[PDB]
Amino acid sequence: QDPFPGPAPVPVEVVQKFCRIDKSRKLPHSKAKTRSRLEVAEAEEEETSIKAARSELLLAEEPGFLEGEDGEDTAKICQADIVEAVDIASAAKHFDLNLRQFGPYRLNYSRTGRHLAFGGRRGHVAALDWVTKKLMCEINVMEAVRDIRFLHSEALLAVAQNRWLHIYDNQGIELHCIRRCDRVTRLEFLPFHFLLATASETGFLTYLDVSVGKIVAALNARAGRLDVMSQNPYNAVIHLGHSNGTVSLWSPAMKEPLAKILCHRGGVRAVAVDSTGTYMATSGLDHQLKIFDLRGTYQPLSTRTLPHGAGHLAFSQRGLLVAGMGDVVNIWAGQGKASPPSLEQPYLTHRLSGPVHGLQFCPFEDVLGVGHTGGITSMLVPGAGEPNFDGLESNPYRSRKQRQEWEVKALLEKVPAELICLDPRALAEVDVISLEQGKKEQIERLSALDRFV
Amino acid sequence: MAEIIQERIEDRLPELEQLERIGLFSHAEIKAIIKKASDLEYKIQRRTLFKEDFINYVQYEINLLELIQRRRTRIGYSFKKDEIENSIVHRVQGVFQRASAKWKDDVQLWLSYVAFCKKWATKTRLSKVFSAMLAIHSNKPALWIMAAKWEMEDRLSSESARQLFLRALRFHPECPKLYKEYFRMELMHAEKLRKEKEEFSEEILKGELAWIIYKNSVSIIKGAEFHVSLLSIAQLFDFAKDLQKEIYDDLQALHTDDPLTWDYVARRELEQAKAVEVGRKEERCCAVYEEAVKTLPTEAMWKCYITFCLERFTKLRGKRLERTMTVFRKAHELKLLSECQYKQLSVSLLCYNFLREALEVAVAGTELFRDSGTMWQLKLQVLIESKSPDIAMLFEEAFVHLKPQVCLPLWISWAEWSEGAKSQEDTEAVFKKALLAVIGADSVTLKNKYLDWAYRSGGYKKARAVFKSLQESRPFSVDFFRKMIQFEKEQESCNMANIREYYERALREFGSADSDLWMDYMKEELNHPLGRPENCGQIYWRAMKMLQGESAEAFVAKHAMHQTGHL
Amino acid sequence: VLLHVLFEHAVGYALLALKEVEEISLLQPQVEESVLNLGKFHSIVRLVAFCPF
Amino acid sequence: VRKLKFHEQKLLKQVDFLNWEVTDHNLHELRVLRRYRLQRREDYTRYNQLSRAVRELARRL
Amino acid sequence: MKVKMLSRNPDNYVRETKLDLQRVPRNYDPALHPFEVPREYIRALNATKLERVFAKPFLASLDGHRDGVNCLAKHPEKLATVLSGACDGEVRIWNLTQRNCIRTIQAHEGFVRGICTRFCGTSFFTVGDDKTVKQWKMDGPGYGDEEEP
RNA sequence: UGAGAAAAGCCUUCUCUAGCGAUC
Repeated sequence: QDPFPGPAPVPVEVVQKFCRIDKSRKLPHSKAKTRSRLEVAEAEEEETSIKAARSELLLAEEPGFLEGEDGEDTAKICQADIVEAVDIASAAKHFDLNLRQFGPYRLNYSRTGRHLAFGGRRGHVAALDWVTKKLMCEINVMEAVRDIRFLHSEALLAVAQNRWLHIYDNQGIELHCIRRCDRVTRLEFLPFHFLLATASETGFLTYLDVSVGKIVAALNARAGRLDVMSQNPYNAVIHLGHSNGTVSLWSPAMKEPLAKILCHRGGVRAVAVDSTGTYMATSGLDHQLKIFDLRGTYQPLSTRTLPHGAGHLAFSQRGLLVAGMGDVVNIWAGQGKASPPSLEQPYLTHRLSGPVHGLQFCPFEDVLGVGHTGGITSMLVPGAGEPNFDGLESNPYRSRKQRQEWEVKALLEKVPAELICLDPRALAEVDVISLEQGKKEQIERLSALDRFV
Repeated sequence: MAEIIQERIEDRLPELEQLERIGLFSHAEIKAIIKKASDLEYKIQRRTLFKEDFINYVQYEINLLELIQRRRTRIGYSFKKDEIENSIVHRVQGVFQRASAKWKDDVQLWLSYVAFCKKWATKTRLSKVFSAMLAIHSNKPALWIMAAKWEMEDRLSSESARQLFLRALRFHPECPKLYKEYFRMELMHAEKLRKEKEEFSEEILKGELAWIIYKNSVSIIKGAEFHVSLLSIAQLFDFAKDLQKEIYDDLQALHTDDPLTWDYVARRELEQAKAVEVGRKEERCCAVYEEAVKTLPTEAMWKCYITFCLERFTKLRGKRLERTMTVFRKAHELKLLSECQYKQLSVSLLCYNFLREALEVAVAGTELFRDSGTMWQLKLQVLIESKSPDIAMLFEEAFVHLKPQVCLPLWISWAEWSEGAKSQEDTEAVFKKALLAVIGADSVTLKNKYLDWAYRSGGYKKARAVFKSLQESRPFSVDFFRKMIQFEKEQESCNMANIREYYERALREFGSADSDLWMDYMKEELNHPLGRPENCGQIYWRAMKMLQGESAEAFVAKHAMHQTGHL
Repeated sequence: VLLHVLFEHAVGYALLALKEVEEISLLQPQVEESVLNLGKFHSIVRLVAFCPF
Repeated sequence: VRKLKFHEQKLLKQVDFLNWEVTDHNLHELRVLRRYRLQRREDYTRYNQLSRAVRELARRL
Repeated sequence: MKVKMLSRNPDNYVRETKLDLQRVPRNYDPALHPFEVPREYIRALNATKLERVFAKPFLASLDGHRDGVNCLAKHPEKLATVLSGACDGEVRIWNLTQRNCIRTIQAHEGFVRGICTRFCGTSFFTVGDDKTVKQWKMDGPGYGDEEEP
């Protein structure tokens, strides 16, 4: 007589999020011994997913939002209006450092969103905590600087100087000067492999294992100057743009690109892919912004013609896309629930003091870092960052003992170079041809005068 | 870290989600509960542990249970008790077990656990809790008493409670409290069986099973008070009056030569015409007392009989008092009465306006104890009320009798009488003799009354001469200097220089410890019309250095209280 | 291996209960921490009775 | 970073961020820089390549 | 306009005291934890390597017999007591915890071919080539007296 | 030995023990 008899139900959609079994296949099994194992496999998967569905209540934060009223357009809303209507905590995160004596700046946030490091064209190198306004180090290397990146924790950062590649501590003391990596223009770090991928002006892509200190691969792209590069965090492959209009997929194991994708009628100047690995964003000389579907189809989902050129691109963790055109930035936002960004009308606009030279989103905050000739600015972007973070993976609020314990766990785990492929789950599949080769060996052990002719 | 905490929160999730399904609690309430539960969980999983954290956790869970219980009745939903209520109860039981394991020595935590088990837990859990308590805390008979009490009044099991009592006696063979409660317990068992027969073995129904305890307990504990104590519980039970009769008869025969037994027989006999009816009862009780006197002539027996007569007097009055003198004279002649009871009768007589018997008690006391000065004071108060002209004789006799020099109340009393009915020169003569006799700390009160007399008998000039002589006899008090300053204020002159001169002397003696004296000095410079308030800067500076320890803090607070209007 | 031990002390008598122990390798470098470390000792041994003098 | 435990050291042997002898030869190169104060790292390399060129000619002759 | 930005309360995310331990929120989102197959494979491979490092089966060796061991019998009630029988005819009782020999008896002449322990554990049975079946007492003989079946 | 040698103040990286925690 109790009005509701059953136990508490869980939403189907959240359960489907924690599922890794291909229900699509209709594989036949006519043996009971196979049947018992398969039913257990579904039972183990079903039980584990359900517990995670209930655990959604543990999540405590909510993503930001920004809507106009009475038909206001969000494009014309400026940063000054936002700072006044937002609390003192987030208002302190917006600041504009003005350093015009040195050249245009390239900025990189750490994987943990607490630290920021930047490098100047004329030779200014500095790393700082940006939440609190403290300066970790400030040095001036005599040569020009083309790129800067963090290596895993904030301790080490690699600077792409004029001649070779250099390694510095967080306190400014020089450690390594790698002469093999020469005239490199772009740098990017693979976190879970401890591989640093370098693109050089001479046309070579080089991989370095920062854990052991050995160069695993040095590949000749065979396309001339290399200036456009990005990685897919889900896929771990490297994308390389060329003046031909093609983007090449690379892995350290192969000596030839995994695939070539023709994206533009002219030269490509930017490439960026989302965290989930579903979409790619590219821009080129034909002033077209394109969104590509990386789940097997490789068709351009969205297209738009622009007055100026999108020099740089980036994605947040919620799916927002920002394009840096001249001295103006524009952010496109969409619902993102299994849909690409909608390029119909931009979400926010802002005009910088100088031309844009670098864009990147903070990992777990609603701010955007823009590097330009005038200096470095921090915008406020409501709805861009992921609200809830995992404590054992990336804590902004972590002590030293938490950090040094975490690093060894990642080092005990390090992925070999050759396992990088287009499918991150390719290790699950059985190698079909070796099955056939093995079966070959298994088989091996187991009228009247016409006759006179 | 939060591995165990996360396990516990995911264990706590299903009942919260069911509560959401009920409609009892809204989703925001569930979020707040999860937040506070995580905050409290982080407290009790640390490497450093405190009892306050366990108590806070238990209190939060109890408050949540009460809130749920209140809301269910309003909603009217009574299903799914097991999913929520029992889950919370097991979690609280685990917390209590861990806390009790950490702190075995704390009985108060054990009693909190017992109370929670009574309120919310199954009776078998409470049985296990009592067993665990009695395992390590067997040396406290009160715990055995509570454990046995729970069996009878709650579980209604008389036999199980008997074994808990019987085992308790082997651990504590000499505790009288265990015997009395066990004696009471069996008589309770008799009442249950008597009502049992009415609703529908003969020997137990008579109370024989309790009578066995009485004989054995008397043998182990050979005391008069204990045997009388067992009777008190026996009278409380109406049934089996023979049991009360049997024990009462044994009181006289077995217990003799002790005053308490004879007294109890007397008070039992105690238990306008009705006033006469009271009268013969008092005589019958008295006759018992003399029968005890010839059998037992010890001193202790007498006082119970004088105190009996004293109580009847204070509570017709003439007949009661006529008893008092006759028993007083009889006790006095055998000299057994002690000093203290002489005073008690004497003061009672004074309050009832009877001034001829009080003299007899006073005179009788002095001849027995000539050295005792307190009864000498008692005699003096009698003659003052009597107004007899023998006051002068009394002081001469007392001081000759009092060989020790220190008789402080006598010295004061002589000063009081001499002022009333003697010349002023003799009063000064008495005071000067007193200051010679007493040289130590007792002179403090002597000097204060000397100065007060000087202002009354003389004027301001006379007080000045007395103050000048005594300003060097070092044992002092602050009342000596407060009196002198007060006399200066009342005079019309109010020489402000003399005001400072007295305060400096007072601050020289008691400045190290007296915060109030420094405060009073500062207000004089302000409020007095002749004062110089520009000295207040220096007095505060001087006050800080001489004051030591806690007095330094009090002066600061009082002055800060003085700057505000609260004073 | 559940067994009871009687320990006699100047303050009184104590009765204790043993839950589990690795008997064979007890006198070994790694296993000896079972009794030495206070936390691990509390895991395997409890105080069930105490009667002081 | 932290001092590695006994079981950790076996699996994380040859892992050292600070010393990479095979790839850049920094430790041996440092001693030359300090012993004779060389302002720029380029100055040492131009010396090193040139010395090799002299050595090649002597071997070939 | 309606605006909100993510604003964490520091007291939620930071411990209160030096005595307290750091609080760690956990998110089980698959997007935050990629590479689930390759990451777990390395942990499994490292697990097998560790097992090979710590594989140390040998514990101790007991000596004292003067001829080859032929029979063994474990004691039902106590883990630490075993019995052995050698070719010379002697039977030795061993204390496993102390790694020494408690008693040595000359049970038979010639080989001993079998030893078994009575289920209660106060006696054992031995058989030798002298065509005899002998029962003995598990408890050691008192003081210095010689043992008898 | 040869980032010459000698002294004071600020950050960074790490090492040892000793309690503490595991009793539900």
